[PDB]
Amino acid sequence: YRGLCCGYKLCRPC
Amino acid sequence: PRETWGKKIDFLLSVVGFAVDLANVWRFPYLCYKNGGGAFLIPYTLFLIIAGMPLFYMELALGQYNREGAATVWKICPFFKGVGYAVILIALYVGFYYNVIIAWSLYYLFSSFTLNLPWTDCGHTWNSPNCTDPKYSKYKFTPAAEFYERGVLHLHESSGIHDIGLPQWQLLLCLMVVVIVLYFSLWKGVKTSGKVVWITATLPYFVLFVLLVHGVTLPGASNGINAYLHIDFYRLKEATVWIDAATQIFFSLGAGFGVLIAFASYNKFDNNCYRDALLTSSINCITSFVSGFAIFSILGYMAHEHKVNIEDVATEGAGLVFILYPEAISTLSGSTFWAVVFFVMLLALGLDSSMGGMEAVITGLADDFQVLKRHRKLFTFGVTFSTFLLALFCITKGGIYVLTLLDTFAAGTSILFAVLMEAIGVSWFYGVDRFSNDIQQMMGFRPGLYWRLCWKFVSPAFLLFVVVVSIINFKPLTYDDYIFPPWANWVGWGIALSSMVLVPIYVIYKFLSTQGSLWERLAYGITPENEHHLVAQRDIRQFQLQHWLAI
Ligand SMILES: [Cl-]
Ligand code: NA
Ligand code: NA
Repeated sequence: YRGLCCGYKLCRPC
Repeated sequence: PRETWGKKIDFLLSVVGFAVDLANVWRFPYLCYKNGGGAFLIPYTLFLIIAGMPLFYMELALGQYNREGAATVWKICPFFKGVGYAVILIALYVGFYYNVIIAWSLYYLFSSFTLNLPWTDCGHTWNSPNCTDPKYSKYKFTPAAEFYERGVLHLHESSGIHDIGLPQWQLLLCLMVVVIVLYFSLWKGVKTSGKVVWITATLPYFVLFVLLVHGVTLPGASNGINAYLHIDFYRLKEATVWIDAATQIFFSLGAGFGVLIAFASYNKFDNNCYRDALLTSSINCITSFVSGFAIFSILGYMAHEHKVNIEDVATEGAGLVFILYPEAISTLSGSTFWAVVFFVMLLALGLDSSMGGMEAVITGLADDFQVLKRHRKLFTFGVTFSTFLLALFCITKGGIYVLTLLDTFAAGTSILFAVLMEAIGVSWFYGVDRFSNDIQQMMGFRPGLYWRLCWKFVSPAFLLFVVVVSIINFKPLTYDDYIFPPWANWVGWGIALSSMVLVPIYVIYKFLSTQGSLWERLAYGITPENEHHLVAQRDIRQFQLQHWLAI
């Protein structure tokens, strides 16, 4: 998705 | 001698338990709903067929034939032993912060043994003066949102990563229980670890069935289900939809993380692992699709309650599980039975994945040093105690800032790079033709043309597409409305580079230690350890063009 950065186990608003 | 699984069913429940975790619940249904609805399953099922299963099949057959862990399995290509040390260190990094997430679930389970849930009113000592009785996903002044960031995390007392403070004693005590449970379930090998998964790998399925039966009865549940399985075929014209399914497949199967190779090393030699690769890969993906029905039943119920649209309620992990579900639970009749069963399911989901990751370090390292293999109880104490000590940074007042930094850089580009190098060595340097001769040695049937083509051309190309994309689509660290200082990004890249730099380093050490001519030191490092006698006979397979043209 656009505007959401996801890493392994959690996603943050970038 | 080497121990083996007590029963065949023990091996199957261990792989399923490690593969299924919170990522199958709090991430996948949100991605499916946001990307294309029912059309998101086309690129998702495609990457499973051509990339998810060939790598799953490859890793299970690697451990069974060689009977070695991740680090020491590279006796076939001695120049690649640095890849094994890269996956061991990465498995240690994840343990420093994944056990903290489990501690949150245990903290919520201990607060559910009452007739008044803590997250229902605005009259406690952790409440801001502006707490209001209940985009609903961004409001931070609700009873459920004030119990997570001000009652458990204690985030309001930290100003950033430059001042984190002392660990919280309530969260410290919950972390102690998790580590003690982890130690006693791993200190005796697989004779004890194979019985723990009889409960933890099956309990979430029992709860999920009960949650699904009751979920479809609540008012507004049909609206959430209809919006979950809508079809939008014009969303496949965007490149981001295909990248979203590519990263989900690789990170939700966990193939190449060093765990599956350790589990298969205790299997019998004649065991049929081709059947196991297809069965366990499908259960993981079917579980994700089924779980979306239960989640969107609650989301539709919440949207009907607040008289808003389904687009204003949908959330992702750590905001849907700890801030959203407790709010909907607090109105479901009993409101205490539902609270207990929900957080029991989360504990069963995460405990199997923590056990699998820690076994990849004990099995991998005990097979490198023989002294460690002779002291299993003392070595297991060292690994768990170090995890507990180094996880004290993530339970501080500013603990979520440290946890965010570790989550981005421990895995990602580093783990994608190590798996890419592992596939290159097995398929090309070792030889696909040799690999298929070993599978026929145990089972009696050769894999086939489709499997041989996916191991040598398709899987390496798929991995390379995800490595390049990850670097290009990188943004500086942030959390909510907090922007990390610039130096915090340099520290993050140092953690990621620590695992990656190990691969080139071992090549230099291996070359500079062995003696011989310039073209002799090169031949020893590419020949399997059990075939070193033919190096001096001037007949090396890898030195002829016919070897590299095999399909
Ligand atoms: Cl998934
Ligand atoms: Na799990
Ligand atoms: Na998974």
